[PDB]
Amino acid sequence: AGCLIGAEYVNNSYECDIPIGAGICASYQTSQSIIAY
Amino acid sequence: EVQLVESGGGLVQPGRSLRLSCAASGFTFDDYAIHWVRQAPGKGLEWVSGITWNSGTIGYADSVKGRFTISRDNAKNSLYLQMNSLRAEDTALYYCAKHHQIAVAGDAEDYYFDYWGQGTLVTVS
Amino acid sequence: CTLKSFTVEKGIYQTSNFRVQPTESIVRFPNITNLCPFDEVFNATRFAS
Repeated sequence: AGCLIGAEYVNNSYECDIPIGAGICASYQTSQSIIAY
Repeated sequence: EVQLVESGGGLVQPGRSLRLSCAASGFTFDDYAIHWVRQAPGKGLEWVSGITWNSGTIGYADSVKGRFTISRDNAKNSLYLQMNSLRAEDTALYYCAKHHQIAVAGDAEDYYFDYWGQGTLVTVS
Repeated sequence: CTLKSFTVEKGIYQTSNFRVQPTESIVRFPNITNLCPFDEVFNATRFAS
């Protein structure tokens, strides 16, 4: 969907919280930082 | 090919004025020098004057300074010569000769005739 | 600034558009050929009047 600068990509699967695009969804989980899954 | 038509000439009284003309036909009247050179009957020739490709006087003889005036016309493609104060020693066949070289910018001063005409009998008596 | 409020919610908000900007200038034209006849009109030999 482009270049996502500011969040890491965890290898886990959760429910979509913020639709990023092309199956990527961002959330704010736990230290607290935006993740991508 | 080259047709240098010469006009002007006849019987005039000593001291009058006249205008001779030489018209070119066949080549371009922008890159060739043209000279007027008289020729006495059976007594050789004598160079009168000449003009280069542009409007430029090259000089005269030691007895025609101040009396003759040569001019060029690139609009009508003709070389004109006005004569003043004609004397008894001015009876000759004035020939209109051309130049062979193209007269490039940077060269040496060396002009020579390539084509000749017929001449006009300009008698003064 | 785009939402016109000091309270953003949770989601994606389109704010602007990236645009890489130039870093130079190029003015290209062909070679020279067939120079104009200015060498015999400014560097002539003799004039008439």
